[PDB]
Amino acid sequence: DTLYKVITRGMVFERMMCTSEALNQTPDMISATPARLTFSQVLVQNPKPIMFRNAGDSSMIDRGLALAEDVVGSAGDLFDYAVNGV
Amino acid sequence: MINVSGFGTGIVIVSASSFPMGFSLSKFADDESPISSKELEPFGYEMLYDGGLFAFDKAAPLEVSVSVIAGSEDDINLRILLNSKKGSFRFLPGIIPDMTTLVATLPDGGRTVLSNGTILKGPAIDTIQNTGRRKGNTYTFVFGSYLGAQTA
Repeated sequence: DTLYKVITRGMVFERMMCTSEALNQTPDMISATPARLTFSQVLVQNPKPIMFRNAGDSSMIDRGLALAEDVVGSAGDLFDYAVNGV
Repeated sequence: MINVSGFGTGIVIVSASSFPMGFSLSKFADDESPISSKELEPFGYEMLYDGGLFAFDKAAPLEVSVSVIAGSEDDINLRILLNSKKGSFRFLPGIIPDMTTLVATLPDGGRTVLSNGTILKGPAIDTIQNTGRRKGNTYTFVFGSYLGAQTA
């Protein structure tokens, strides 16, 4: 889920995820453990997003053609709970 | 007192086919070591990933260098052994062509028997040094199994 940013000596990269890991256990080293990792970049169009600070001030997502899914208790009782308060 | 002298040493060399009856070595060289050998490493060891130790058994050959005075009968006999072409004649199953046995006596009386081996290097023509002499000829054997009986 998380995207990571990597800062080497002078070079800064963004949108990376780890893709590998290779531990090693050898008589050459007992105290420590030599490891070799690997990262790959997530490629996306429009690398610089555009953001609005107002939630109402935003565009319109589109959700299409779902089902009413029914499975509901009753008609009168739910309304008599919703307006009478209980 | 301990006596570690080498004067009075003899070597009798017998070969399976070329020299069925054998010959003897008496004229050893004086500039170079008469008889010499390399170390025997019949063991090894390996390290385990936690730092432990493990020892096993290896296969170890044995090498001998024998030096003689040039122009002796010993030198010509060893040259004859050297020129014996291993390809010729016929051998027993699992026996190696020309299974050579070398038995050497210490001056005290102790004796050593080495078998299952052959000769593998040596000089072809004599060498004349700076001083005007002839360099001592040196030949090398290799053996597979040995023995030892150091009582007398």
